[PDB]
Amino acid sequence: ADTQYILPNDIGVSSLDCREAFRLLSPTERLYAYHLSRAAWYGGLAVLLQTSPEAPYIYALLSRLFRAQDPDQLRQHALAEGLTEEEYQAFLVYAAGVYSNMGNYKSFGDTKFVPNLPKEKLERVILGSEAAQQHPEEVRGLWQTCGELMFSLEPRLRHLGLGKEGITTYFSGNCTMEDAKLAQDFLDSQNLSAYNTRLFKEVDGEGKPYYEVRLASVLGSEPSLDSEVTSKLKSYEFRGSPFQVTRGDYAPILQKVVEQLEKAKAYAANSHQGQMLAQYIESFTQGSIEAHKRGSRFWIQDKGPIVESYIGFIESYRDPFGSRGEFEGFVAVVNKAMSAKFERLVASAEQLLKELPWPPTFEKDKFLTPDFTSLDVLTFAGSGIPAGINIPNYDDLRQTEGFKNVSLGNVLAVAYREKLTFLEEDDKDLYILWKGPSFDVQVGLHALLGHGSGKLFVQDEKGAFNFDQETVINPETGEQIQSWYRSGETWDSKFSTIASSYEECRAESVGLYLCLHPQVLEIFGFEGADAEDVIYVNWLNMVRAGLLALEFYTPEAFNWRQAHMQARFVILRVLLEAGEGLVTITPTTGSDGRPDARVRLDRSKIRSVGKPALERFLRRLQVLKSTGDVAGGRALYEGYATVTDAPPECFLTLRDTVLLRKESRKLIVQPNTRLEGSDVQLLEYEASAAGLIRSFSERFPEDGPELEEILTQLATADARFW
Amino acid sequence: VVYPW
Repeated sequence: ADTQYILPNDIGVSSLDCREAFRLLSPTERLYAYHLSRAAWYGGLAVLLQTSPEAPYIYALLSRLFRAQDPDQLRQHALAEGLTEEEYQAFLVYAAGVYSNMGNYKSFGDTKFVPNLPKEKLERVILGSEAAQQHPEEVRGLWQTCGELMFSLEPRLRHLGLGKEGITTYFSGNCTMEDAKLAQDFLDSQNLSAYNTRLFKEVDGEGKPYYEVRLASVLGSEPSLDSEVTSKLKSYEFRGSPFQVTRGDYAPILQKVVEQLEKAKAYAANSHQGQMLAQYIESFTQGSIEAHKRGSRFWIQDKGPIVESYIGFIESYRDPFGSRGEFEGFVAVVNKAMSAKFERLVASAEQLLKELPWPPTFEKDKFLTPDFTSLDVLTFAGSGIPAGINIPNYDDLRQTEGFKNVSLGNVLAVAYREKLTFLEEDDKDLYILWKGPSFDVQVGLHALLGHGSGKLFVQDEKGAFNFDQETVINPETGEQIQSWYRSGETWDSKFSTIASSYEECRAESVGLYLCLHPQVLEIFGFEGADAEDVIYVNWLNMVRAGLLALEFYTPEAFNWRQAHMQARFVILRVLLEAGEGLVTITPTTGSDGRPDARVRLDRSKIRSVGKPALERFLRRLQVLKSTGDVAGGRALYEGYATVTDAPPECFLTLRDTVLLRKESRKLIVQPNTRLEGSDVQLLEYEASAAGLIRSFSERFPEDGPELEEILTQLATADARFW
Repeated sequence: VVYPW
């Protein structure tokens, strides 16, 4: 666990490749990508504030440091100061790792990381630097501030979480889960969306806590403009404890953002963008979520756009509670050639939903061709760059009108035999061959029928429903539905901690399930000597992932650090339970002599045993999701998600091997867009920590020290919570 | 909602 918290100097780095796709765009489309890229870039910094207390200061310090001297320039100083190269290089790694993750905690696994190097040396490198001979006040006023927490390994700072265990800036420092829950119910009572809000608890002389629910908006509480949020800014009372709904969270940043978006408007290919954008403006201005909802609908009402875009507080993964969303944004061009091979899958999508283990009344009421694309990414702001996504994240819309499916094409081209660990010399062959092609399948299904399926049972205001009660029955029980989602209630608001992992698990499982279908393979051009292989490598990869997931599980807190990995582990356990020698984990020994493991998946037993385990599973998951049954959902999940040393596996003992063979993910550098006035051009870098540093130091040529200054301030304001 | 690489 020494290296759990550091980034190896040899970490792989790749540059997102988009040129052609950016070229084909005529100037109008171009700028219409441009300003969105810049807005996204502007807003993505708030992730520093949403990640760690010391993050913003770090970003400022780094940006300045490299602004004064680039990697090659600062190198000479670093080395001259007595640093061996292998040290400085590790520093560069740490900076790039803070840039890509928009913080000092990994977007994947939510674990802290520090520069690998003696502190006393970096003190030198930073102080003796050119940047410190120019503004010697700042460098010391920062280095003294964020210096330690940069390298701090103290147990409680290692992972993310509420209470004494971890660190989260979504909440104040004194908040426990109890608070997230209380304030949660309080949010659903007034039906406030938890996405854009943060909870800050405070205490007076007597031990009575008061709660500040803050919203992210450009305009803090002041004489209002007469919007929704207007009437919503006031004091409330909840169960012997006070509540206050306020706004103005990360204001100036969103100033910049709304700017760039409005600059985006006039270039819109149709009314849809030009308006939905404005809606986003409203949302990031008033702090009104509904405003984002509207533009979220418009965004699907728009189809087949040359340039695809989106932004907001969206994915809820990194909230210890699981409600509040992490800000992001993206602008990417739609590739045509690879999209048709998806649109196909959309055309025949209708049928498949009815192949799911639950009756048509347990599934969404109509259907759609919401969209499925292949996007070459230009700008993706925030902590990470997903392979594919299904949004907007509002379920209600998913059933009523629709959603969208997004397969990013050029991220793939980036991520692709001794590192094949926990496989066999066969296998890995098939793995190398079919991993890439199958990837598209698993993603298409995950996105389309993963979250595309399912239906929520909600109680509308009046005692009526969104469905017909007397005709609906639970196949597991046989009774008539006794549970549902009532007004203001939502997936995250109920399942919370599990909601993300649970849902993801469902999606992936449907992935395998339908991956077993001849049709889908015919869509991806797989059959005969082909249709085997791909399927196999897919399932095999799923079980293997189930094994690797151990790394992201914290036994001491009995807590999982990720939704996807945890879900994968769960699926693995289900398969294991199916038994019949279909799956095996063997405590082998690697050629190096150290410990090791080999995952053994009998392929012949796939349909005879595994499938049943699956559709039973899916059946249960769905069933509990429709009625929104948390008791059964958890009991069924946290049981499956439990990690112990019981044989004939001993996951507690395996986890160590998983950590020894552990991998550290690579970094994806991103290109910029420079404004020439009447023209715009693209700025690309090398694939390396250095290149990425160069990408970030050039990211904000105009306001860079201004933005740095902001982050510094916005941090200093809330410094009293941690 | 995200499916990672």
